[PDB]
Amino acid sequence: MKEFYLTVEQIGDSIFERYIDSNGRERTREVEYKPSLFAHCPESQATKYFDIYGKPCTRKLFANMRDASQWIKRMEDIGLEALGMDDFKLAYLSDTYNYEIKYDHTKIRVANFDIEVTSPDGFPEPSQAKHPIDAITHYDSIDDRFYVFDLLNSPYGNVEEWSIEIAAKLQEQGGDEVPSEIIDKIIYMPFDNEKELLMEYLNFWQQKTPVILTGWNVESFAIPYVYNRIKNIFGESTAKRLSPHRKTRVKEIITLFGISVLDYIDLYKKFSFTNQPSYSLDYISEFELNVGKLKYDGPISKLRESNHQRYISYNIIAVYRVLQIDAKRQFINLSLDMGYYAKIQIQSVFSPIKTWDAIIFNSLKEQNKVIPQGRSHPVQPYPGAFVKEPIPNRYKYVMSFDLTSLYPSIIRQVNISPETIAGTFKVAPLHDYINAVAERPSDVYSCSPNGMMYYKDRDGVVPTEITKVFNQRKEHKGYMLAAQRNGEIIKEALHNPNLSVDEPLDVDYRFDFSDEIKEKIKKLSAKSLNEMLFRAQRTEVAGMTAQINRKLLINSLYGALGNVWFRYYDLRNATAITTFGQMALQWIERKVNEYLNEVCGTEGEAFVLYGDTDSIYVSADKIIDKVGESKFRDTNHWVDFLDKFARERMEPAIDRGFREMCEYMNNKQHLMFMDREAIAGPPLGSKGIGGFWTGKKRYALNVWDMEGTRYAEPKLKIMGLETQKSSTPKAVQKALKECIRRMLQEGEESLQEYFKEFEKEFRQLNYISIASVSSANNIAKYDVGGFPGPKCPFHIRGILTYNRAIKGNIDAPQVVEGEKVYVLPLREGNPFGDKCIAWPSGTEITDLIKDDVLHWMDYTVLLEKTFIKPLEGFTSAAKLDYEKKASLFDMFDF
DNA sequence: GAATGACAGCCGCG
DNA sequence: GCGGCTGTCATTCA
Repeated sequence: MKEFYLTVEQIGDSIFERYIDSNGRERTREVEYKPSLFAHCPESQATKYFDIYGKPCTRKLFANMRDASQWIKRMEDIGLEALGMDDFKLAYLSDTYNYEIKYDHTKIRVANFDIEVTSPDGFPEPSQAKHPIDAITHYDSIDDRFYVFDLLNSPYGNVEEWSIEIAAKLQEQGGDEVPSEIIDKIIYMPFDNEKELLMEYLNFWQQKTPVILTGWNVESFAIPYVYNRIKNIFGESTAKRLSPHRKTRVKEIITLFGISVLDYIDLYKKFSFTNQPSYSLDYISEFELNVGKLKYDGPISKLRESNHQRYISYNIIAVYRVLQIDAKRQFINLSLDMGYYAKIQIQSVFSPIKTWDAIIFNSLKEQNKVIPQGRSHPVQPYPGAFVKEPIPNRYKYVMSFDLTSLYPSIIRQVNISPETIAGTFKVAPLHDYINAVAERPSDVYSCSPNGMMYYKDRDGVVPTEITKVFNQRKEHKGYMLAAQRNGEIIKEALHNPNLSVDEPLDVDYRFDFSDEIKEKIKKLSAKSLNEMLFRAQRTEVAGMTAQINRKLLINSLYGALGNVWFRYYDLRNATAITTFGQMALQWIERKVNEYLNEVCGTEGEAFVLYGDTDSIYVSADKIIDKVGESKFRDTNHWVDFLDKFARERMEPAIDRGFREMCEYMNNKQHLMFMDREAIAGPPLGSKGIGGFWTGKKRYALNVWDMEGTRYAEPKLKIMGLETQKSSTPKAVQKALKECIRRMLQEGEESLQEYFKEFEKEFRQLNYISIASVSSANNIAKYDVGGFPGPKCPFHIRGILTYNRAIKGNIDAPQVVEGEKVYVLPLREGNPFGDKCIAWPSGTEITDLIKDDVLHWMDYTVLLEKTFIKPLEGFTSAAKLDYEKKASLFDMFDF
């Protein structure tokens, strides 16, 4: 196999690398890497090297990396650009591995681990690591085993060994229900004391040092803990054995040289794009697997004594959940994939600046071009996306259209790049350009409304670099589109397979099956066809990953581009992009309004009701009324109608218009393409209103079709309203949705009935479902002797009413800083001395105050403030009454 | 970023 | 008091 790297570090004048060699065994080597950098030279000096601007550069090969850095400092001290890749690990990686790297994930040691630390006095700070580590479950992907380290004796308890038979049993039998698919993979190791345990762990770690270290929150707790604990008990010298190169750096995040840490909690917050209200392994675990972490009774701090059997099983299942999630989401793989693509240390996968730099670097390197020295830049804010102010109201029929990959496309269309800047032009006001009344900026260069002018005669580095990715995206998606076709020509080729013992043919499922190997296949045994589709899958699976990676770079490029720490950052350019986009969305709004006014005979009617960055929402009321609502059989009939109107009437007008704008700004290439996204309206023959907007980023639509796919039942698309906020009490968060559903699909009368009913039934709801949820920060900065200080928030003042109601109690759950807290208003004259009273979330109020809380809680204020207030918000905008007998005059200002 | 809403707290008011 | 506002927090949505 072709060698590939595992980790790379720069220690002094040496590069330390862990890699898989020719035979496939893990190795480490120290290399006195000699980097090259470049300085500008005169035209005379012949040379193959040039900077992105064409100017000639001379290669300077150094004796070692320190001289390289030293030189970069003198160049700065003089005032002359020091060109070249300053991050030598990157250069070293680009040098040692210049060829697409094909990696064997079965040879990379990927470790997931979690520890347990019985602490009776509050969360155990990793920096103190003041308590014993009573358990460690460390799963190793290479051995595919769960190595468990159980501490038997601790200042907090001596316990029996953990039982595996018991762990295997069911809940009802007293077992811990550890899945049978890992039950034989566990390796238990109990110890007499923490020292014997840590030293054995430290040893195990040396015999199986991780390459990829993951787990839930390992970078913020597990690692810093184990590190500090070992450091405090044995020497710091010993705690360093945790690094294969014996080196560590304390940022409290311990960085271990020679290891890549992809905290799974961060890999989730990155590549899942599913903003969740909580990031606890339990919450996220239920979400992805419909099963959470093991359940136990009492407080964790007392679980090791009370039930050490469940304690150890809990630690094993915790590590196992993460593995399951990743078995689904595949993020570690995605990370490996992307890291080797750009030739960077896997952890850099988290950095777009770092990722793109390395990609553009290796590309320009292949052309003997040298990259610019990254200059320092003031962080200066510039304009961003355009968002229209919607007229608050109900909207019966709406169709939205989305510009595809807007920002990367604008980069390509205008050809925006640092080295393709060609000048500027007098900038007229942005509206003038939106209406084509401003003077054509230039008929020589490709322009942008902010005043920049780019060359059209050359391919900018950024544009070229982003286009390859777009192409590769298309390419791979192409491959795995065939892995599909070829999927059926093998899936049904097994429903009626002859009985001829043979072997699976040799075809490239990336490319559609030919006839020579299309029917020659639908006549093989059964032992082959079932393998025929094993290759069809693996292939397809491969496609998805590359295609997903490509999509992630494309969408992150602008991120890097707008960042002042990016090598190609340029305020002028960052602004060319966003302003251009700003013009695009409004110009096309102008066209859509014009086209629809003509094909409707109306005059100056505002069809586009809303736009946000790359989206426009068009009202279709008129288009529907042209055909007369009555002439439609069912709901599905008009949904079909609008779909066609869009595809054969609107989209062509759109392209035609965008096509005009391209010529107007003299752009290198027309890449502004729109897609019809949603189609919403109320159920035909119903009193439903279909949709409404209360303001920017705040709306709800009853959608029937999204990008072509027709739903069985309409799906509510709600953006920004309280139903989407986690601070809203469960019961309310679901009644508000029911209110919106009744409004869009059923109408005012339906809504009013639910409302009345909900009020009538509010007090019968469980006090936790109707409690607000909030996170407490600066909980101390606002209290003075247990009381609310100056500018003290509502949830925080609340916490202090809880504190001054349980002060002097250790069996009562404490409100820590950061974590979420339920909040509730109390009637005046309550024993707690204040308006609100919070307490930790996910828990029930301590029974020592509970009965009085359930008593004094101000249902009225609660209802009004969390339910009625926000609904009134929705109903006002939708011109609806959630209560019969309401006055029309209320909607007027004085 | 471009934006929104819950709340605190300081006006200006016979 | 309370509309008008300004600043602090808490949470979403491109």
